[PDB]
Amino acid sequence: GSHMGKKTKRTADSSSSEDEEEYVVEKVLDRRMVKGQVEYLLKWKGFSEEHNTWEPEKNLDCPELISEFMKKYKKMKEGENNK
Amino acid sequence: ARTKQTARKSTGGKAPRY
Repeated sequence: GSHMGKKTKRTADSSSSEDEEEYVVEKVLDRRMVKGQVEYLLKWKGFSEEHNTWEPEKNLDCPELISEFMKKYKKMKEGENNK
Repeated sequence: ARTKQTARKSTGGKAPRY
């Protein structure tokens, strides 16, 4: 077994330019479901809760944010302890 | 430069007749 006949195929776009267009999320704020669809309040770079922006689960690309959020929220609401 | 996962505001929405 020896290396013979190698192949290479890569694709990339050549767009050398920078401009404000995309927005980055900071963390989850609140959660609410409407029209059989669950949405989460996400904060975009520069944007504040004042704008009250909601994002669908499908678009939600940050599960960890919810995992931890539930931890804090749980304490807020009065429930029961279980192990 | 961009490294962290980032996307634009809301994508994925068909515009049906009904």
